[PDB]
Amino acid sequence: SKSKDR
Amino acid sequence: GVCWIYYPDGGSLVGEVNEDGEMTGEKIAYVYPDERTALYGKFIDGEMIEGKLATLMSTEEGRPHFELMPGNSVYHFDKSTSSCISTNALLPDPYESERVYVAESLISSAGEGLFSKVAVGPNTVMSFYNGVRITHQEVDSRDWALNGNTLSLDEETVIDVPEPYNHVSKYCASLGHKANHSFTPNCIYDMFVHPRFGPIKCIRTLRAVEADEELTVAFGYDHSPPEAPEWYQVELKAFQA
Ligand SMILES: Nc1ncnc2c1ncn2[C@@H]1O[C@H](CSCC[C@H](N)C(=O)O)[C@@H](O)[C@H]1O
Repeated sequence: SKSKDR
Repeated sequence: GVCWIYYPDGGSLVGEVNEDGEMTGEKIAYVYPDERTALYGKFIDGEMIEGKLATLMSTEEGRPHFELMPGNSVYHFDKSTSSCISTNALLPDPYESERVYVAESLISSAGEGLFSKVAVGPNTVMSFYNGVRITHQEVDSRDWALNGNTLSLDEETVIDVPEPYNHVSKYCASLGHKANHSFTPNCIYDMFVHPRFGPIKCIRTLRAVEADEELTVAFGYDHSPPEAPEWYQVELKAFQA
């Protein structure tokens, strides 16, 4: 979750 | 017997295949999604060993005819690892360099942004999001301050552009990490299979874009796990309201 576009 | 093999993103490999039907030879090309910019030369089973920058000038009976660009601009397959972003951090992608540039964002307090160099239509690949390949465990365990540039690639991999590679004076091989967030974006992240970077994501337009228009994408953080940096939480409130 600590990233874009998952 | 010329064969063209397309990726879902619109790039392709083209050439005469060998006895075993593999893209292996000295006259194989990867052609970018503009169907004009190419990397032409030595490939082995579809992997770029030495691709020289070329322009696809015409096709005759399906066979592409290229003109090589001057310079000794050569590229090779160079997939990042957990610790290495690129063998040539300062060597720009030639397709991307014709399409986007980095400048001060029009968004307040957003720093630098990514802008269109020319007018383009919808569904146009504009920029590539390459970076080191690390795990969701590493990313999810650490502070938001270290996670400004992390992009999920798939279930096992996050692509990151960590300091100091977030500065163009240290890394400019790809520029997709420079696109800012918008809840009303003009572009999307999309899967891309790149001959130098391997499987990555790209920035693709949703609609026509004018020259010098800022490219923006929806970062897509979980709003109801919101697990997001503070600037985004702020913007989410404004958007919803
Ligand atoms: N819509 C927005 N509002 C405020 N800051 C933003 C933003 N979109 C991106 N940013 C900023 O950009 C970072 C993501 S990286 C995007 C490129 C960055 N502006 C740069 O100069 O290298 C975030 O940590 C945040 O500081």
